[PDB]
Amino acid sequence: YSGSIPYLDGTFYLNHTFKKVAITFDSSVSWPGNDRLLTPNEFEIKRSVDGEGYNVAQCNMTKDWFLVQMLANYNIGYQGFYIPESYKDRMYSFFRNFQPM
Amino acid sequence: PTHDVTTDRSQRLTLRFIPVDREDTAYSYKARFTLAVGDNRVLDMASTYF
Amino acid sequence: PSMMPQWSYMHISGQDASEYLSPGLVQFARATETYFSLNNKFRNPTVA
Amino acid sequence: KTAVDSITQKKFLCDRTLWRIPFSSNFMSMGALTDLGQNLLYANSAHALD
Amino acid sequence: KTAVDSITQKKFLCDRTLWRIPFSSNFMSMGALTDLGQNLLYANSAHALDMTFEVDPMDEPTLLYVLFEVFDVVRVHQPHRGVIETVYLRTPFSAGNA
Amino acid sequence: DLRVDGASIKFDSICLYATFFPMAHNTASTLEAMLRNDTNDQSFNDYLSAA
Repeated sequence: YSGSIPYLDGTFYLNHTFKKVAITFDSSVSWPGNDRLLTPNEFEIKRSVDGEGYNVAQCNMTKDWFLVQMLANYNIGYQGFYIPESYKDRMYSFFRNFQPM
Repeated sequence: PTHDVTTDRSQRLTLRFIPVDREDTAYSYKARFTLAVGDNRVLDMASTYF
Repeated sequence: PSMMPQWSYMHISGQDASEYLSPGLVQFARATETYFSLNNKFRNPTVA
Repeated sequence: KTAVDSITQKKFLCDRTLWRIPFSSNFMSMGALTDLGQNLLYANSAHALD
Repeated sequence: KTAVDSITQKKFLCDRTLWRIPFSSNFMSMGALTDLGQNLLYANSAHALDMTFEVDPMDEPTLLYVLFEVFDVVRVHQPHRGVIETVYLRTPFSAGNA
Repeated sequence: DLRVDGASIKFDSICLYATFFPMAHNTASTLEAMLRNDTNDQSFNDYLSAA
């Protein structure tokens, strides 16, 4: 093969294919843990029908994942969302590349 | 800072509140809420939207 | 509206928040600036 | 005037970015070591991850 | 080589903004509160105002839209638990005046 | 004029959202005690500001 090699160049194009991920320590824990999140046992990134209460930004993204990503990228979210400044958001950010459809 | 910021006892990050009264008229509807902030918390209003 | 006059009450003129706060609160606001902003909650009147 | 009966479809696209997750207590980036790390796990313990 | 006698017309376009006039002594932005607003003669008596506008004519009814810039502030107080009080002050043209 | 043509808009459900910084209890209680003193009140302006 000869096309662009994501594992080296940085071009990632398959992100939207994840349903959820669960973490567990020592066979009986849960690192998010402690009734922190709406769905405390694991993170939910997209949903089918009934999760029509928990979606944000006119798409199929659960609120909590939006919150987590906003925080961990730009420490914004405990004071209401808005557009982070140009300097603090470089090319490989999370908010340069968001697209709802 | 290792300590004295985050708690350790189970407390939720996001809260969702149901209306307790909805009334309807052909050109406007009125919705009421009983917001509740317990002790040992501070809520900044910038993060409340309908 | 009787103990202190109108303008100087709502911080239309007078002294900035760096002065009229119980210095414990100033200490605190300077302690957690990076992860919990507060400075946008107090006027700081200017006058030419 | 005589459009068909419709249903709706929604999705998103965020190529060219990394799905990350921080190892902190409140998901913020307060420094490059992280509370839950300096806990050092009282620099003495052990675990396996699933 | 075959031009015609011509006249020239000039105009401009400045949509999407407000025309301003500052209430300063020399039209500058020297402070959030202007100096003339503190001038004694304007703060120890009363006076009546009269404005006159001449504008371009148009053939369908319109409105003249005027914003008097003033000070508007609110102070909030929470003495005990579950009690909140406020004082709104807007001046001049304070609540209770035309 | 959209009244004539036949546009319509119906509301079904409505819920309210809020978020809390899980601040450690001691620091939060210190803030609560400090912020009720009648000389640490809140000021607030309103950009446009005018009548």
